[PDB]
Amino acid sequence: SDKFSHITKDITTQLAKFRKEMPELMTGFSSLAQAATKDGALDKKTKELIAMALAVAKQCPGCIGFHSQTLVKLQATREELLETLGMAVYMGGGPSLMYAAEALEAFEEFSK
Amino acid sequence: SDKFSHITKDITTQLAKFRKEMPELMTGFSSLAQAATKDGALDKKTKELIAMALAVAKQCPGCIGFHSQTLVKLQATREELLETLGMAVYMGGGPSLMYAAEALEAFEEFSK
Amino acid sequence: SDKFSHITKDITTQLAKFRKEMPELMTGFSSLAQAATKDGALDKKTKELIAMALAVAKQCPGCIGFHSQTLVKLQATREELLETLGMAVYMGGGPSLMYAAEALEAFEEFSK
Amino acid sequence: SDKFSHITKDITTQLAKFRKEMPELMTGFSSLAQAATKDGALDKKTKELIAMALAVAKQCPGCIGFHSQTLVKLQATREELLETLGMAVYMGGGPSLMYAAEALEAFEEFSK
Amino acid sequence: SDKFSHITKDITTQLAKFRKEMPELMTGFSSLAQAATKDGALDKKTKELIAMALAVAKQCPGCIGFHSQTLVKLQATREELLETLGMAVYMGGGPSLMYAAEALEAFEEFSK
Amino acid sequence: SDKFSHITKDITTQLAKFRKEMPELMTGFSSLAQAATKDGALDKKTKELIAMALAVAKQCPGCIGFHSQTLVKLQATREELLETLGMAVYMGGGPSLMYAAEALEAFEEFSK
Ligand code: NA
Ligand code: NA
Ligand code: NA
Ligand code: NA
Ligand code: NA
Ligand code: NA
Ligand code: NA
Ligand code: NA
Ligand code: NA
Repeated sequence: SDKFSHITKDITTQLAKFRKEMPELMTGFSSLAQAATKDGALDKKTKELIAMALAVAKQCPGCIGFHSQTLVKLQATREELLETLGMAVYMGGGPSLMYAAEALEAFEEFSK
Repeated sequence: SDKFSHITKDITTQLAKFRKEMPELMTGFSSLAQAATKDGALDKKTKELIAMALAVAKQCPGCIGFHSQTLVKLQATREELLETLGMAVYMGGGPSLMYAAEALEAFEEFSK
Repeated sequence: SDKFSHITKDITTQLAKFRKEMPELMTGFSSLAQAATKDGALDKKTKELIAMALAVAKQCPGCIGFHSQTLVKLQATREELLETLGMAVYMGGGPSLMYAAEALEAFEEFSK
Repeated sequence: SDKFSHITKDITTQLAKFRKEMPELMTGFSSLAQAATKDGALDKKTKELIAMALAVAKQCPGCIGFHSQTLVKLQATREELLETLGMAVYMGGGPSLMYAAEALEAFEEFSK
Repeated sequence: SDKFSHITKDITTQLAKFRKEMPELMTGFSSLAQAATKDGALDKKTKELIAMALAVAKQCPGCIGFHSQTLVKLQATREELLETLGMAVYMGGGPSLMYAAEALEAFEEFSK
Repeated sequence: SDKFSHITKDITTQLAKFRKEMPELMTGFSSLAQAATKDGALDKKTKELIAMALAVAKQCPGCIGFHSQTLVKLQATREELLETLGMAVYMGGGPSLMYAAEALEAFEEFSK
């Protein structure tokens, strides 16, 4: 019931080490991430929906964890999430359907 | 200068046979594709931006070709494309940058 | 000892939600899946062996779960499974060997 | 019309050097390949159909080229190929369809 | 606290079955692996750092497990590991950062 | 004989636009790339050998092109390249062999 909470927490504790021990690298990465996700022609929620689809296509539970968490914070609706997942399924078939299930689980977990 | 026109045309020629010879499979596929891309909580343009990011992440010149063509049809702006490519680069690093290049080329080609 | 039983059960509960909330999409997907796996020039067991190899190549525990379960139901032998896995290893190297191990574990789990 | 002939020939030219300069590696590889593809519980044609599905899932024109050539040698039927491509599409969605196109083209090319 | 110990142990028990039941295949694979990793122009530690980067790029917990274990045995430093991981992040973006976190966790686990 | 020269030049032409139109993103990216590839516990040549293995594993002709060019600049030996390709083949099987072919071709092209 706290599967993705644990995944994201555990990754975050390792990432704190990276930020201390590879500070130039992580500063560069942070700049990339912030530039990619900032408000622009596409708003932040829309970019995070794009991120969620990518997370599912890349079959990465950590990404699914963090971006579903962010989507809840950005107040994405369940319907907006499902429709993003549908795009991943169309462009990934069976395996993306499996990770779409995980993304729904993550989103529901972080939704309370 | 006709690079992605030729890529998409050549794929379409092969798929024309596949569609007729595997009609149950491909009516299944087309219905999945239509269901995924239809207007809903997300509009069609937004879903095609998601498709473009996925095409780049999948490193697939054919997908990039078809979805760039569709983005032009849906009148996505250059800036909307750029920002969705930005998300692919954040989630894919160096290799995604190589296919962001292809997406920009394809988009420009189909924009005339 | 019930690792893959739990994986598949958990995915199935999310998929029931998808079937209710994205019924056109899941109907389309179901049609695709049924057309792909139905008896033809290749029998159903052979297509599921193909699916198992793909599941291993795609490194997807959910797919490995469901298709190993189906292989047992279709009465695939252990030798037929291993030889399919061998093909994945030849075309995937080290990482596919890791997921081949998981596929054997799944198959043995569902075999009683 | 000689597309996959040239792709495979060009790869073979490069690999000819690699095989002589990394002979321990490549005798290791060839023995793995032979062991994987040998007749067993699954016959050779069936294993090459599995290889074709994997080649498509790996989105690799070179693999698609070589394995289509081998399928013709093993006298796989067009319908057997179509059904294995069907499985790749079910497990890969849109992007796999782009490489199913290439597999059909390659198979036709080597069929004369 | 013994996550990767369990992953590698469990894979190893299945691999013992493969070695008995597909002895030609596993002999071939073993030859490939030994030729790839043996001392040469690049020493063994350097090749294992290459393996670790590949394991992260391929998002394979099993590979991450075994190669981090080998790196400790080869007395790779923590700094050598982090810098390898940094290369994976540069060429993988967000998702490789997630698996880099897992690789650090694995390395620390096997380091005592 | 100018294959990878043209590939890299063509990508660079597209990216020249991308860099100016997404300057926050791409200054972020360049700083990440520089931070990742800088001399440290691993020297620059070693990191570029890691990058080459990753490029091959990602099956990306563009990456293979750019990183082969850089390897020549860093005066990597042919044998150092061969051994890093060996690692990619061990971790990728048949498909990686197809891109090892491309890496050898690119390296030879940029070596003159
Ligand atoms: Na640093
Ligand atoms: Na599936
Ligand atoms: Na790169
Ligand atoms: Na629907
Ligand atoms: Na491995
Ligand atoms: Na597509
Ligand atoms: Na054997
Ligand atoms: Na991410
Ligand atoms: Na192959």
